[PDB]
Amino acid sequence: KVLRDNIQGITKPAIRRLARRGGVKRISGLIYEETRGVLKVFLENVIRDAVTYTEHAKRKTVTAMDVVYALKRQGRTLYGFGG
Amino acid sequence: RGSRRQIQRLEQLLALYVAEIRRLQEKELDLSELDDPDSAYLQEARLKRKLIRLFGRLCELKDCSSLTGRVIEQRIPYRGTRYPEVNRRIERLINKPGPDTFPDYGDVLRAVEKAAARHSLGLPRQQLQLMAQDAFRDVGIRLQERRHLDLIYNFGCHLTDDYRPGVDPALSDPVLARRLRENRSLAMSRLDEVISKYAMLQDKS
Amino acid sequence: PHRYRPGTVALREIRRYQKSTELLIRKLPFQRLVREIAQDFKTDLRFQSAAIMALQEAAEAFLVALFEDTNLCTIHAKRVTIFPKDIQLARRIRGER
Repeated sequence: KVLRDNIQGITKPAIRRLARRGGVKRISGLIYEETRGVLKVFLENVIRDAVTYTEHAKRKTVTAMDVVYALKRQGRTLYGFGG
Repeated sequence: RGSRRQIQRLEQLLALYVAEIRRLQEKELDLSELDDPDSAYLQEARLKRKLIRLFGRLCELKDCSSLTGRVIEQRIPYRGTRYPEVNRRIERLINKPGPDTFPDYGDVLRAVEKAAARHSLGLPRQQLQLMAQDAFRDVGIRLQERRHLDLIYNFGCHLTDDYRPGVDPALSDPVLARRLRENRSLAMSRLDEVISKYAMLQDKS
Repeated sequence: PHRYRPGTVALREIRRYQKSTELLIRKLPFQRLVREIAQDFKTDLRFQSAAIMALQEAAEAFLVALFEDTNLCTIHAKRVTIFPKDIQLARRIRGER
């Protein structure tokens, strides 16, 4: 009845360490898939904004500056950066 | 006091590593490169590790500590209870060095209990619990703040060092601003959606 | 105490390099995740390496803060295991938007 999911990519112990870095010592089975999912969604959000800036500048390369402008629009994570 | 010549040699090497790190930071990676174990991103990471090792060796040679002025090196005081021993144990708990220092309620409560039993303060269980809860709340605020500042004070590289929010292209192009506003509505929904999706899967199990 | 200040490199640079060594997600899977996402947008997108770094530093901070919030809302004499509903609830209590 219990099953082990496959993945390519982000390993269980990295996720355990991220949780631990937040003070969380014990996480359930769904927390792994959730953490990968949340990570992917956050990255999609940032990259969607970043590429909007890139296309506005008429470039094909997403620059670190594009990513900064995007990140500032994602709420508290980078709040206050640069001033 | 270390050898002046060797210090100068190692500092030259350090500057070389920095120049190469900057070069790699500016490389533009296509999709196949992002799939490559030897991409500029990975080379850069290896080189940073090499550089930090060399920096540590230079600290050794100059008889210095390994500190770099990180915000997380700043001590967070706690004097929130009426028992200086409890305050001591909590303050020690939250100032353990490194990037992983963040206790849970259990850690704080354990610190309060241990300080109480060690110094025979004779505090009853519910007083200890309330003390731990108030302490946990206070230190949680301070830890999150210290991490936030460490992040924003140490973010990016030379390519983002001239960033300032008043230069945001969106401020002078309403078409761009409109698109970003649309993006933001979508982003918030997507995040809610994933959080809620796994909550729902949990409530199906 | 005693602090080393290199003559050839500013400490702020050193600090950022050190921080980069502190990341927890292996960089190869990270860059591959960015690739997986980018593939959906445009086949011809390139990324500055420094942009990938900014993404990773920010993303790890974002995940960790989700866990910090959950932690701070979790008050029990006996340690429990964190489930999705705990993340969700904490996010509603002290999290974003």
